[PDB]
Formats: sequence, structure tokens, C-alpha cells
Amino acid sequence: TTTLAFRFQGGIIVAVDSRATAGNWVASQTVKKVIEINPFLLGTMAGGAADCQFWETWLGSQCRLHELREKERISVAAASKILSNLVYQYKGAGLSMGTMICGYTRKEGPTIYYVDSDGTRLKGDIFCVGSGQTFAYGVLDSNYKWDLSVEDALYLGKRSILAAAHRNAYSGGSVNLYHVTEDGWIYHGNHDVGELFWKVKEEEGSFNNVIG
Amino acid sequence: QFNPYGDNGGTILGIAGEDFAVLAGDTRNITDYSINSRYEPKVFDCGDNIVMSANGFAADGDALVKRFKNSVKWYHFDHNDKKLSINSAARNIQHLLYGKRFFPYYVHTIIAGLDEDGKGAVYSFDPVGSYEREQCRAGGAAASLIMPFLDNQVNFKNQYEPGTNGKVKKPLKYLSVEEVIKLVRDSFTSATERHIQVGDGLEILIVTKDGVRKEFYELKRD
Amino acid sequence: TSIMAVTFKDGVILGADSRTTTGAYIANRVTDKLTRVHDKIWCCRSGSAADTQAIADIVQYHLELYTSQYGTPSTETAASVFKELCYENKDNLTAGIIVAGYDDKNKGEVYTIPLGGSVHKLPYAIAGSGSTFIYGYCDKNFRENMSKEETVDFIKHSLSQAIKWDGSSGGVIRMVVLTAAGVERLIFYPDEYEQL
Amino acid sequence: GYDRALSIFSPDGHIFQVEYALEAVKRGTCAVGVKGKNCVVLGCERRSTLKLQDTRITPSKVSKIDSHVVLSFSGLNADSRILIEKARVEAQSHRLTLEDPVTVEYLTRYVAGVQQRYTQSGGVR
Amino acid sequence: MDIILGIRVQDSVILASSKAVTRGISVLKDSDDKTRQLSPHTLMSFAGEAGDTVQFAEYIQANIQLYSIREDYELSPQAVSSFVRQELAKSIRSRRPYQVNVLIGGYDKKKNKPELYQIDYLGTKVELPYGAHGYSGFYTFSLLDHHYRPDMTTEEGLDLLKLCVQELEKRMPMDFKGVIVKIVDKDGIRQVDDF
Amino acid sequence: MDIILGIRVQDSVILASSKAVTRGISVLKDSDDKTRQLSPHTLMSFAGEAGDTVQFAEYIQANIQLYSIREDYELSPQAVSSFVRQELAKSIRSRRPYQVNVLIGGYDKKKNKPELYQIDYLGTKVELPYGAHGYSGFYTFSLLDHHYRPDMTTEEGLDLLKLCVQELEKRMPMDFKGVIVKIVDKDGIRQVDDF
Amino acid sequence: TTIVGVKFNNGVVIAADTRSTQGPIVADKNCAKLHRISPKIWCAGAGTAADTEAVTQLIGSNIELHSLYTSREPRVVSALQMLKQHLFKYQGHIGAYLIVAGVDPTGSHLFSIHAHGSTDVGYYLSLGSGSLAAMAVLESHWKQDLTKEEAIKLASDAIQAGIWNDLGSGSNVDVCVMEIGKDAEYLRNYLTPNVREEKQKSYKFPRGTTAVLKESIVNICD
Amino acid sequence: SDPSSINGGIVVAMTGKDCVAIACDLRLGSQSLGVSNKFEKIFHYGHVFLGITGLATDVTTLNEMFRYKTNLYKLKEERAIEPETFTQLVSSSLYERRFGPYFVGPVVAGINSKSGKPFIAGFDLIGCIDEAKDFIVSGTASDQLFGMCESLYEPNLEPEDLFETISQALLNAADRDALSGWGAVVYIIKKDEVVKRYLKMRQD
Amino acid sequence: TQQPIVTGTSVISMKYDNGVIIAADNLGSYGSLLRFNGVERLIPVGDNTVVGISGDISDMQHIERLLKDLVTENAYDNPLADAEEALEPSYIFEYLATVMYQRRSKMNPLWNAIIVAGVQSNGDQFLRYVNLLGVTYSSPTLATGFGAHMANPLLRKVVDRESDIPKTTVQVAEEAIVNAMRVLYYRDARSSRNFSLAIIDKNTGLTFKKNLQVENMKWDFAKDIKGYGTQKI
Ligand SMILES: *[C@@](C)(CO)[C@](*)(O)[C@H](CC(C)C)NC(=O)[C@H](Cc1ccccc1)NC(=O)[C@H](CC(C)C)NC(=O)[C@H](CCc1ccccc1)NC(=O)CN1CCOCC1
Ligand SMILES: *[C@@](C)(CO)[C@](*)(O)[C@H](CC(C)C)NC(=O)[C@H](Cc1ccccc1)NC(=O)[C@H](CC(C)C)NC(=O)[C@H](CCc1ccccc1)NC(=O)CN1CCOCC1
Ligand SMILES: *[C@@](C)(CO)[C@](*)(O)[C@H](CC(C)C)NC(=O)[C@H](Cc1ccccc1)NC(=O)[C@H](CC(C)C)NC(=O)[C@H](CCc1ccccc1)NC(=O)CN1CCOCC1
Ligand SMILES: [Cl-]
Ligand SMILES: [Mg+2]
Ligand SMILES: [Mg+2]
Repeated sequence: TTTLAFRFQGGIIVAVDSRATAGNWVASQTVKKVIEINPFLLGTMAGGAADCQFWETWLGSQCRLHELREKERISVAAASKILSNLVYQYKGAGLSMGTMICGYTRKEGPTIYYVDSDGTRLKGDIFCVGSGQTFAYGVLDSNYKWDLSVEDALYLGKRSILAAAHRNAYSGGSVNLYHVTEDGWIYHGNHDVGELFWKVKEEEGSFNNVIG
Repeated sequence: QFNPYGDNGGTILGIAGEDFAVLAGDTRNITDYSINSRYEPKVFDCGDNIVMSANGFAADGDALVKRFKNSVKWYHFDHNDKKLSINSAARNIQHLLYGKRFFPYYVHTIIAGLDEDGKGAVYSFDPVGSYEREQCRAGGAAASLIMPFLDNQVNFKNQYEPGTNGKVKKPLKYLSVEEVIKLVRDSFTSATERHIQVGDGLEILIVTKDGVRKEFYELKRD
Repeated sequence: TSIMAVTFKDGVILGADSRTTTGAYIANRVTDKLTRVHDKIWCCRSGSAADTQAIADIVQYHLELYTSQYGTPSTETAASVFKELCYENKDNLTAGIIVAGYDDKNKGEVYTIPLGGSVHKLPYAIAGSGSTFIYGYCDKNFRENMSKEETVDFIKHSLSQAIKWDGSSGGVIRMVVLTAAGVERLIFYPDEYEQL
Repeated sequence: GYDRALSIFSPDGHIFQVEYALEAVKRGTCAVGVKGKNCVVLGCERRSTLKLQDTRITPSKVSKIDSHVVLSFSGLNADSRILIEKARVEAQSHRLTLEDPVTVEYLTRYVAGVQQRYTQSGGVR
Repeated sequence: MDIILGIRVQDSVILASSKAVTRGISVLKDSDDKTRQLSPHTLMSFAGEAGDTVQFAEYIQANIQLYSIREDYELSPQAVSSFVRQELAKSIRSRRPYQVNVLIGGYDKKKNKPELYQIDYLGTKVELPYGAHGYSGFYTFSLLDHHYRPDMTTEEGLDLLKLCVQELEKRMPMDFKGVIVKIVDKDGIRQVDDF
Repeated sequence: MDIILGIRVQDSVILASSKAVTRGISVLKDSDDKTRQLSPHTLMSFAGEAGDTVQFAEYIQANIQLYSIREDYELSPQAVSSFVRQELAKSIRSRRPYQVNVLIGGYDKKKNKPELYQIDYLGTKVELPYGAHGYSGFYTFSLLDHHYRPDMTTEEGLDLLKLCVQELEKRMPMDFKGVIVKIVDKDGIRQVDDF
Repeated sequence: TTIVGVKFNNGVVIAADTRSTQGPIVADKNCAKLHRISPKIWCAGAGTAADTEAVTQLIGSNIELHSLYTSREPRVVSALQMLKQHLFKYQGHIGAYLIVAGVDPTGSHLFSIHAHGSTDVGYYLSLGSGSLAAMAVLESHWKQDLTKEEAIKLASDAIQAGIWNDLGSGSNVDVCVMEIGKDAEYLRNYLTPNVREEKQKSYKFPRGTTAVLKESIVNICD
Repeated sequence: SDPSSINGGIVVAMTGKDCVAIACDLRLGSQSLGVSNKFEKIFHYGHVFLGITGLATDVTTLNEMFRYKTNLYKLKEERAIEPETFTQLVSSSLYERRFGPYFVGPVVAGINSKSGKPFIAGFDLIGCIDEAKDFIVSGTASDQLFGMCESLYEPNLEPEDLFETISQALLNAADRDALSGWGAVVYIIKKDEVVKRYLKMRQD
Repeated sequence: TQQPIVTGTSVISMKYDNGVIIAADNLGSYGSLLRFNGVERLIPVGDNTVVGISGDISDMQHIERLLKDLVTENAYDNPLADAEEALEPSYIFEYLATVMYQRRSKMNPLWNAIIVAGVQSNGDQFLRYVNLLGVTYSSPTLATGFGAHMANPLLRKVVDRESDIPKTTVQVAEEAIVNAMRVLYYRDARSSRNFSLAIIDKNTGLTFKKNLQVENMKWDFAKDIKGYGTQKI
């Protein structure tokens, strides 16, 4: 896996790949690594597929119970802490989860929380998670500015996953894009690396290491 | 030291059509280099037009199928004989599998049937409950042999339209039940040739709105 | 294996079962564990089949070369050559060998050579996994200067019991008789010895 | 454990133990709450049959549950301490998990839920 | 988590804590505040195993805040440090111990004195003029042995602290991304924004 | 030893190598040059096991210099890289292998082309437009995949290299104390003093 | 592997299956496990495939040189002695398990050799993963004074038992008959009871399906 | 630390009607890190073609070794080595290192210049010859290649059809393996002409 | 977590046209020591089922007691205990299969391999296997231990598939079983000559044969075998 999410002028970009592996065996190229918790909350998945999938859908149930009891949408901080406190109870049991809880509320604004299986919970503007995180960081950091447009930010997130999809063997398949605003999250499509790579290579003039 | 797991071999295969779905599996059961049975079915009709197979360690496989079948029964009791949809069955199975997260069922599970729009559906599970709906999935010992062939023939991967300079992809389309059974049979004969744990017999369960039909074919017994 | 060699009035008799195992599988049920290293010097082989064969072959070569130069070797000499191989290569060998021969001067002699490569001259010797079960029986029943028929019955009854209790022993009971008369091979089948 | 159902229904549909608990409140010293445009004021009566009191150390009638919420009461003084303690613990627990202090409605709902639990739990009044 | 330092001077306690949060070959964050305010005049920094550090710090924070509300009174730094030590002393013989090392810098209002306590994950408490956890101490202790004086001002303490950070930035293998510095005195707790 | 980078551009090869030498919890040196000139137009950088790195580099240097004197002729970068690979290929099946990874940047005077070879301790050789050894590659490869162009100038290559070092200084856990940059072109080898 | 050897009236016959495995994968469906040491001394090999081939070729080479040196036809005991002393020297690390058979001026012979260098004599022998299945047949049907045609039948039946019941063995049955006074006859693919059935579909692709980036003529000439 | 699956890669060979095809991927990596997308695994000595998968240093070393040996062969024999003979040379050379082997999966392909017969062969790391009428597979996606070849292959394919079959076998197998792919090359070999084609595949 | 101490070897069985046959030797081994010789490893349940057990004998005796108690429990408040509501082979098997899997799931297995042979009330043949792992399977021929490797190949030559069952008589089927027991005596080092054999027929019912012996053995050829290669004497 490679996943990322970064905060900018126009909200939050979230981008993930879709590959799933069992050792060197490519088991799937069409996995959904973004969980839609509610119209204002997203969750990213990296590590153990079952661990991430099971517990983040469980998180969505807990976030729903909150707004029934409190007649108010759960904060991104409170949502992320439910998950971090949960995995902390299991610490040492062997859970493998690298997640990011991304969303918008009135009191917080656009917010991203990194949450992993050994109990780490961090608020921040930029995170990349998964085995291909470093490859995404390389492209993302070197092109990141706060004043990116929604169009340029969407592309940078997409291009960063593509970079990791290319170099990291355990990342690939397709890119899933999301944009989180004050009005909620907006899906920006599934982009197959099979076509995207050559399209990006030709139009951008990058990837000169590859035989054109 | 006592090892609670074993490998019973065999391989399974699920393909989804437009208004149907098939779930196939070989009938060979093995341990190490010995054949236990040439005909031991591991693809089951679980009711509500859901077929299921849990391939790998047969004891865990049988336990899981048994528990799911029971889950279907109690779903009827508790919810006024409501039909368990394939998507609801899939989520239920995730909880069965993840319930034993720290002492897993050593199986690859596949279920097949029709979704609530009447379209063919195949769901596949890892041992601890991560699941995904797909048009296509092979599971078990010969999955690594069969799956890439399915990518090529069912989902038309790496196939481009002739003369288009590798620019236009071969268009996706649903396969007929006749064409799907051809791919299943050729997949299993190919797997039988090159994998020692696969052979003896092939049992296919076909699911349509009319019900669950069965077909059986001989495979090489060496 | 169950093996033994017994001196008696006219010379010496070697005895053995015929079972060779790989774990609990019987790789050979008609094995010949009694092997010639010289005309009237033979041995019983127990332990690793490969090691005991390799050793016996080398000893046979040594005694053949001895005979070409110095004439017929003594049974003691043969036991010394076995010992030398077993002792000097003790780290890499799993061989329990009983050496038995007939001289005209010394008559019947038995030497046993356990794992360590030590040598022990005895009136009779037992060895192999099945021998454990017949120490009591053999000690109580052995007598010196027995006749041929008495010694054959002693070995037959002894190996019969060893075979009965030891899973690693079985098949036929082979025997080799060493006397001034010559060399005689004997065989005894389950239907006879089992119901003793 | 002591299991007796003390709070139970009567023929006319009343739970006398709950209603007798109200009589204990009616006996207690008067407490008043008035909320203005930008404030709330909690007034409390203290009976004057007790002279030679030490007002420095005597438990105050109004208690802080958190830095932003207060609780006054009428009725059994010993009983109030148990509710106040539970409320204070829940206030810190809320800050720990939600990363935000309790709302006044939430804190009230919690305290009210504790009171209710003691009206249909065995062995308690 | 790696570098946490503490210096007690004449009228205050100064805590310096590294900003880096590293996992594997990636610095995930470079602005992490490795401290919690336990009470208006008591501050605790922490370092150790991921997850455990924050979980422990906040657990202590909740307990001290609960005490403050109950008694309408602030516990002394000595009292808080003894409470923290006991929790760690319980923890070390638990099924899964808290692998967390802490410094507790506080200003005792009754004594009008600053106090610095160093407590490791075993529950080993010591009151010190200056303290450090992890590999930091292997450089800073000898440095402070030389340059530290007991009658120093807060400003002198900050210069003394700069000398420690410079040495660590020169000789430490890992990039810890600078430090957040906080001062604890009679007026409470405040953060130095430019360090 | 940790970070060594290489970028081949239009008319030159640029090697960047970290200056830190760390042993334990101490940075022993912050001005270490992790490279040797094998010939006037061939430069080799190296990283790996302590002792092995320099011993191997100088051994290769001696052999190439011996060849140059014997034939009064400079070996091509391709020829030198093949010689180096074979030595490492011998080494990996020795009693104690050289645990050294190298980049060989050279300018072929007969072809008038810059050439960059990446060789690991196993004797795995590849010619590349840009290369890296160790954890550096996990950041720089994807970065260069995006920003690199084959027709870039030496100055553009240096800016591209600055972009790599900045990213490494941001996200790498360890402080590698900057890099020494050297350029290999038709005029030979020279060092950039201000980076 | 399944390999066997059976003695008869005027000679000896050996046989073998033709499956070569690589883990659970069938690498070669029709490999030759019968090896010629000399014209009338043949060898069936089980275990490590490279070792059986290498050791049989080496001893075969030295046997030929020995035959030329001594102006005599080679003997089975010479091959046996050379093989076992070689295998013993390597302490089982050369994983060759061999059934050595042949005819020579002394007569007809049948031996087995194991990797550690031990040898056995018999009228019927079996080695390999399917040796137990084969030996079961040999123990059930073998008798003294077999004819040529009876021994071939018994040997091939013993191999078949391995083919069907042992997952390590499969495909075809090779046989070599060594009779006294006659040339040895090597019967490659004596039985072929595992022919692949006709595929359901032809997977011949339309020309131009594969996307191509470059073409070039390769120079093989000088 | 499994030598055969550090760098990754695959080779496949097929026979057709009076022709042979040999193909390989272009990836060279270090476990998860993709390093090179130009690393070809097929070499040729005269008209004999050799593909080699496995540990990349040994791929390079063996190429250089067989170039060495086939060059001396040609000088002494005064003719080019044939596929059948070369296959024996490969087997001998690999088995020479029996207890310290090259971690490789070589594949020989070619047409005998005298008889005109198409020839392919495969080996394990210690030199066991695996001869085949139909196809040989090797590398980290060997399971996948076995599955693709066994289903897609049919005998007596024409060079143009054989190209499509071998290409689709390689591509779809590589896409199910993390350590294989990143480009591909296909050699179509006729009696006296050889065509080399680079395939377009997904680059992840 | 266990290790087996006193053990029983192969249990072999097969279906024939009217019923099933099952057999097992009378040995209780103690490692390589052939310790106990009067051990019955076939245990009848009612007049329609025989449970053959191999592996740990202490656990076998535990299973005997469970089956014995199952018959008692089934008779309670059951007027049709010897008729319509009598214990079926399928009931007995499923019970054991449940226990075996529960025990393996608690990491404390019954260290056995079990074959339940019998005839159902409707006349159908029942033959099914279960072991310490809770693994279950059915086949026209079933065998445990060495029997799986050596007996099955021989028994499958008689009944190779379902359609061969009606063509196989009790005479032919018993002959194959007895032959298989001889082969096991030749080749299994933890086997004995003495064994028991049970036939459950839908017409003639349960026939339990005790104190059978392996006979008609070939050993004569052993006399001709001399040395291990060269040796002529
Ligand atoms: C990238 C790919 C790097 O991993 C991403 O992180 C993705 C994340 C997405 C899918 C959420 N991660 C994976 O693909 C993840 C990698 C992984 C594997 C194992 C442990 C941790 C991380 N893959 C999986 O989890 C796979 C997903 C399946 C293939 C859909 N699952 C497995 O490998 C499973 C179960 C793992 C497991 C966890 C805890 C306890 C027990 C098992 N294992 C198998 O399927 C076993 N095996 C695979 C090969 O076939 C035989 C059976
Ligand atoms: C009785 C049986 C015991 O005292 C006798 O002594 C006989 C003596 C006769 C043969 C001269 N001994 C054996 O039968 C002997 C027992 C034995 C086994 C292992 C070590 C020492 C003694 N059996 C053998 O030697 C067989 C002969 C084969 C079957 C023809 N060989 C083996 O079992 C080999 C030996 C390897 C070895 C181990 C230790 C020292 C020397 C050699 N072992 C195996 O093949 C292992 N087996 C292979 C399959 O996987 C399961 C284990
Ligand atoms: C039956 C089928 C099995 O018992 C027979 O015994 C046959 C004998 C006939 C063919 C002579 N045996 C095999 O088929 C034999 C089984 C085997 C496997 C492994 C160890 C021992 C025996 N198969 C082989 O020997 C294959 C032959 C190839 C497929 C043609 N070889 C391998 O599987 C090699 C193992 C080589 C080896 C080295 C050192 C010690 C023992 C064996 N394995 C590989 O090639 C795997 N690897 C893949 C990636 O690149 C590096 C190599
Ligand atoms: Cl022997
Ligand atoms: Mg990738
Ligand atoms: Mg088979």
C-alpha cells in the first residue's frame, strides 16, 4: 500500500492506491482503501487488510452512535481517538494498521489525524502511509505548497500515488481520489495506472527512466 | 509440538455473469502426498441462492460453512423469514472469520449468487475476513495458476483491439453461462496438469433466479 | 536389528534377523546382516546399513591383502581392523559389529565392538536394538561348550524373543555356522520360530 | 449480593420509594437557580439552627464538577457527594476520550441517568 | 520520542523536548509537543514506547485534574511526582508495563521553590538540579556538571540549554528536529516560541 | 556511511555523498569524503560496512592506476565498472565478502558521453540516468522520476540534486551532515565547495 | 517418483513413472528416469533429479573406460560398487536413490542404492515417494519363476499404483527389459494412461491483440 | 534473504511451427524497491539463445561465462555451438558448482542449424535439464506462467500467432507478481531471421 | 499439547455391494517395543456400526467409554431405542467428529485417527474418517497410518470409484482386506500378525471376527539372497 492525505488552501486531498498483496503474490488490483464513514469523514487503510477493513467499518458504527446520542456529528479528533484507543487495547496482540482519519467540522475545520496500530495518534497537515510512503513523500514534498489550487492539488495527490505505484512493487492497480471541503467529501474517480502512467509520461514528459 | 493446522489441498473458482454466477471446485482431498478422497465436495448450497466454499484446511472449512449455514437459519427465525442478500451474507461471514482473528480459520472463502438487482455476484475472503466483490476469483492451491488466466479471459486484461496501436482496449462484456463453463473446465484441466494437489473431479454449482443447478466433470486421476 | 554370535564345542555360530527399517517402514524384510570378511571370519552388522557395509568392505580388502602377504589372519586380527576403523572414525560412524571366526588353534572366538570402538572378547555376544529384551534370557540359558544343535536352538529361541518384542527386528532368522568342517548357512522362517 | 427490589410499583401505579425520595428533597434546604443573559446564578439556603459552625471547612452547597460547570442540590447531603464524585469522574473521562469538556446537557444527562439507574436496580434505594 | 531535558534554576524549571516523531525511515512529524500540563504549576515531559507515552501522560493528567476539582486545591510537585512514580511502580510488574520515561518540572507555591523530578519507566524517582532521559544524558550531564550554577536566572538557564541542544545537534546520530522549550515558575507555565 | 546519490545529465555525471561518519551514539566526523578518483575521468563513491568501504575503494584505485601506467591509457568507465563488478562478484562468495555498495560516475572520452553505473555488494551492475544506494533511493528515485529530464545541464542537475538533499534532510531519521558534491565531465573531476 | 525393479526367468526388468516435481508443481510431465550406465546395465533413479543424472553419467563414463581397459563387458556389481562408494563419500548430500539392474557375463542382477551408500539385493524392489504403493502391488502379486511378459506386467502395475495413488508420481510408464543373450530393449512411454483431454476452447488470439512498443531484426550471423 | 527472489524477474520460452520464441520481463529491483527497468535477461551466443532468471549478479556472471566458453568452442570447433550441445554445457557448468550454486533459472532456446528442429530447455539452479516440446517457464512468477502457458498454448503455431500467445502468457503472469514486470521483451526466432519486440505493459 | 505413548497402527476398510468391511490388528505398541498384544481396536456400537481407532490407546479407551455412554443416554426415555430411534452410524460419527474438532480447537487433541464403518437404517453403506485435527472425509476405501499408503492402493484396484461398489461382493472385498493386512505385516514395523475383522451387512447384520492371523506368506525366496552386492556365499 501507498496512501496519502494533505491539507491545503482548498481543504484536504486524499489519495490511495488499490493493490493488495500476499507476499509477492498480487492478490487484488481493485481494493477500496478509503472508507466513507460519513459525508464529512473519510478513513484511509494500510497494513493488514482485514484489520483495517473490519475496525474502520466498526469506527463508522461508533461515529453513528455518537450523533444519535449527542444529536451532533462527531469531531475528527474524537473519531480518530476512538480508533486509537481501540487499537491501544490490542497493543502487542499483532494488529497491523496504518490509518488516516480525514474530515471537516465547524469547530475544527479541515483536519487530518494519523493513527497506527502501535498507538501513535498525530495531528498534521501532510502524511503518507504504507510501504510506498517514502516514494509518495518524495514527489509530494518537493511539489507541495499551501496555495495549490483544487485542480493542482488533486493532480499532485494522484501523481504522488503514481510515483509510488511505479517504484514500490507492493503498490499499484489504480488511484482513488477524494477532495474534502466544508460541504463534505467529493469523489474524484478511479484512475487505472495502466493508462494513467503512459498518459502522464507523454503529457508531463517525466518517467525518462522507462523505455518509451 | 502439536500443530492444529493442516493442508487439504484442492482449488476453487468463482465467476459472475450478467444474470448468473458459478462457483466451481475440484473434488480431490489430500494430505501431503496421499489422496484421502477423489470425491469430497467442498462447494455447498447454503440456502437463499447462496453457494459457498471454504478451501484450505478442510476442518476449518467445514466448521465455517456449518456456522454460516446456521447463521442463515437463525436469520430467518429472527427477521420474519427475510431472504439473506449476498451482500449481507458477505458481511456476516467477515464477522465469523474475524471472530477468530487470533486463531484463524485457515481457509480462502468464496461465495457466489445474485445481488438484489438480480445480477451475478462473487465475493472472496481472506482467512481473517477481509472481503471484496469481484467478477472473478480463483482460490486455493492452484489459484496462482488459474487467476492470471481469468484476468486475461474474463476481464480481457492486456488485450487490445487489433490495429489500434495498443490504444483501444478490448471492451468488457458479460459472458454467457456456456462460455463461462468452458473457461472453468479449461482452467481446471490446466491446473490438473501442472499441480499435483488438483485432479480427480470437477464440481460446478450454477446459480440463477430459478435456483441452484449442479454439473460434474471428470479430471485426471494421477 | 537383533544379532548375536555364540561360541560352542566345534566352533562358533553367528545369528541375525533380516529386517531393515526407515522409521517404521521396513525397507527390506530379507536382509543378510551376516557378512564374510574372510573364509572363516564373519561379522554381524547392526546400526547404519551404509556405515557397516562400508566398514565390512574395507575390512575384507585389508584381510585379503593380509592373506596375500602373511597367510590366513587370526580372528583377533580381523577384530583389530574393525576396531581401528570404528575407533578412529567414532564421530562419523554408527556401527555395532560382532566379529566371529574359526581358527584351528584358537577354535571359535567372538569379539564385540560397540559404538565407541572398544573391543570385548566374549564367550557369546548379543547386540542391536532387539538385544535389550533378551539379556535376561541369554544370561540364564547360555552354557559353554554346547553342541551344534543346542547352540542353534539357543540362538533361535533368543532371536525369536528379540523379534517378538522389538519392532525394529523381524523377518527370517539367518545363521552362519563356522567349524573345521567348513561354512554352513541356515535360515528359519516365521511359521517355525514365532510359535516357539 | 443484596438483591431486594426496593423500588417497585404500587396498585395505583406509583413507585413510593422514588416519591419518598422526593419528600427528602422537600425537607432539604432551599436551592435556587436563575440564568441571566450572559450568566447563571446559583443561590442556596443554609439553616441557622447551626451556630458555632466553621464555614471555612464545612462542605459548600455549590460544587464544581469541572472548571466550567457547577452543581447545587437539595436533599440528603451524603447522597449528593456520590453523584458529585461520579459526575467529576465522567467530566475528566469525557475530556480524555472526546478531547473536549462536557456540555452542561451531557453532564446533566449523565447524572440523571445515574439517579434513574438507582430506581430500578436491586438492593439499592 | 527521544530527547527530553530538564534544568532547575533559581526561580524556575525549564523543560526542553525534541519535536521529531520518527517511524521507520520516515520523520512523520517535526512539531510534536512531548508534554502535558498536569496542573497550573506542574508540567510533565515524556519519552519512550510509541502509544504508551501519550496514553500514560493523559491518564496522569486526568487524575491530577480530577484531584484539583475534588479538593479545589493544587497538589505540590512532590505529591504529583510521588503519585506518578507509584503508577509506574505498579506498571512495571503488570502484564504489559508502560515503557515511558518522564521529567516532572513544577513550582511549589507553598515553598516558593522550583522542583525537577526524573522518573524512569521502572518507577525510579530522583529530584535533580538538571535531568535527562535516553542517550541525551550521555552528553548533557557532563556539560551541565561544568557550566551549571544553582543561582542562575531563567535567561542564563535558557543559554545553558542552548549549549546542550547545540552539542546534541553536533554529536547525536539522529535528526531530532530541534526542541520545544517551556518554563515553569511562580506565574505558571509558558512556552518559548523562538528557539 | 549512508547516503550516496548519482545523477547523469547531458554532458556530465554528478555524485553526491554524505559527510557524516557515525559510530554508536556519536558523530565522529562531519567532513568525510566518501569517494576515490580511479582515473582522471572516472570517480567512484561508496557506502557500506566500516573499514571495508575504504579498503575496497583504494584497492580498486590502485588497480586502475596500475593499468593506466602500464598501458599509458585511460580505461573507459564501462571497462572500469565491469572490473569493479567482477571483484565484487568474486567477493560475495569469499570467506569474508566486501560489504560495499558503489556508484561509478565517469565521462567516456571516446564516446563523448557521461556514464553512471550502480553496483551493489553482490556484484549487481546497472547503468542508470540517476542512482542511489541504501534508504536514500526510497525517496530520491520517485522524486527524480518526476523532475528528471535527459537533456538537462550541469546546473539544472545540481538544482535537481538540491531537491533530493532537501527531501532527505526533511524525512530521513538520521542527521547525515550534508553532502560533498563532485562533477565528472570532459574536463575531468572537480568538487563543488559550496553546497 | 515411483521406480521399480523385477527379476524374471532369463533377466531383469526395471520401470519408472515420468513425473518431475518442483514443490507441488509438475515441472516435467514426461521426463526419462531410466538411465543407461552401459549397453546392458540400466538404472532407475529417484530423489534429487540432478544428482541421479550426474552420478549415473559419471559412473557410466568410468564404466566405459573400465570396459575398454579390461577388454570385457562391464558388470553390474562394478557399477554398484562405484556408485555406493561415491555416494558414501558424500554422506547422503548427493540425493540419489537408484535401482541398478542389468545382465553381464556373470548373469542377471538387481540392486538398489540409497543416498548414504547402502545397497540391497532382491528379486523385486521399489524406491521413491510412491514406493509404498508400488511395493504393496509387488508384495501382493509377485512370485518366483516369472516370465518376461509377466514381469513387465507386474512392474508396470507397480508403477501404475504409484501413478494413481501417489501425488509425487504420475503421467506415463517407462520400461527397460534386460534379458540374457539379447540386446536390452528400452521401452520409452510403454504405457500412456494420462493423455490430456481435448480443450473446450481454442485460445488462439486475433493477430494484433498484444500491444507492441518496438520492433527490430536481431543479428545472429557473423 | 532468499537469493532467487531478491531481484525478481521471469523468462518464458515456447515452440511453434519451424520457429521458437523466448521472452522476458525487464525489472531489476531490491525486494520492494524497483531499481532498473532496462535489465534484459535474454542473451545469445551465435544462434543459440539463453534466458536467465534469479539472482541478478549470477545472471550477469553466467552470461559472461557462457560467452567465454562458446567463443573458445567456436575457435576450436570452427563452427557455432548448437542448442542441444549448449544445453549440456549449461548443465555441466551449473553442476560444477553443486555445493555452492548460482541462484538462477536458465532457459535455452533456438533452432538447430543442421536439422532445422525447434529446441527449448530449462534448468534448475544445479543444472538438471528440463527438455520440453511445448514450453519452459522460469522466475518469480513461474506458477503464473505455468498456468498461462498450460491453458493458452497449442502446438504448431505460426511465428505471428506464437508471438501473441507467448506475450499474453508473460504479461498476465507478470501482472500477478509484485517482483516481475516493468516492461518486457519477446524474441521470435525463425531458421535464418530473428525479430525482437518490446511489449507495452502496465508499469506498476 | 500431547504426545502419544501406547499406540495402535493402521485401520483399513472398504465398501462392498451390501455393506462395509473394517479391520485392524491387535497390537498396542510402546514406541519400538511391541508391548501389548491383546488390544481390540474395533469397537461395535449397537448392531449396525463399528468404530475402528488408531493412535493413542489411552485416548482410544476414553472414546470407548464415550460411545458406551452414548448408547446408555440414547436409551433414556426412548421406547424406540432398539428400533426407529436407535443410534445410526451417521449420528455416532458426527458426535465423534464434533468432539475431535473441539479438542483440537482447545489445543488438547485426542491423538487418534478414526474410521466409522456401518450401515444406515435405509440400507445405505456408511464409511467416514476423522482424526486428531477434526479433518473428515469419505471414500469407497479408507485407511489410516501405513494403511493409507499401502492398503488403499490395493483396495482401490477392487473399488476404484462409486460404480464399482455394486459390482463388489463380500467374498472379494474380504479377500482384499485380508491381503492388505498381510502386506502391512510385511512392511509396517509397528504391526502384528494377529488382527480383528468386522463386516456390517444390510442383510446378515454385524459379523465380528476375532483372533484372525496373517497367513499364506512368501518367505522362501529369502534363502537365495546372499550379501548386499558382491558376496557369493
Ligand atoms: C500495501 C499492499 C502493502 O501491504 C497495503 O498495505 C495493503 C493494504 C490494503 C489491502 C488494506 N496491504 C496488504 O495488501 C496486506 C499486506 C499484509 C499482509 C499480511 C499482513 C499484513 C499486511 N495484505 C493482506 O492483508 C492480505 C490481503 C488479502 C490477500 C486480500 N491478506 C493476507 O495476506 C492474509 C491474512 C493475513 C493475516 C493477518 C493476520 C492474521 C492472519 C493472517 N493471508 C493470507 O491470505 C494467507 N495466504 C496468502 C497466500 O495464499 C495462501 C494463504
Ligand atoms: C536394527 C534395525 C536396529 O539396530 C539394525 O541394526 C539394522 C542394521 C542392518 C541394516 C545392518 N539397521 C537399520 O536397518 C538401520 C537403522 C538405522 C537408521 C538410521 C541410523 C542408524 C540406524 N536403517 C538404515 O540404515 C536405513 C537403511 C535404508 C533404509 C536402506 N537408513 C536410514 O534410515 C537412513 C540413514 C541415515 C543415517 C542416519 C544416521 C546415521 C547414518 C545414516 N536414514 C534415512 O533415510 C532417514 N529417513 C529417510 C526418510 O525420512 C525419514 C528418515
Ligand atoms: C519424484 C517425482 C519425486 O519424489 C521423483 O523422485 C523425481 C525423480 C526423477 C525426476 C529423477 N524427483 C524429482 O522430481 C525432484 C524432487 C525433489 C525436489 C527437491 C529436492 C529433492 C527432490 N525434483 C527435482 O529435483 C527438481 C528438478 C527440476 C524441477 C527439473 N529440482 C528442484 O526442485 C530444485 C531443487 C534442487 C536442489 C538443490 C539442492 C538440494 C536439493 C535439491 N529446486 C529449484 O530449482 C527451486 N529454485 C527456484 C528458483 O531458482 C532457484 C531454484
Ligand atoms: Cl544391509
Ligand atoms: Mg508497483
Ligand atoms: Mg498420482
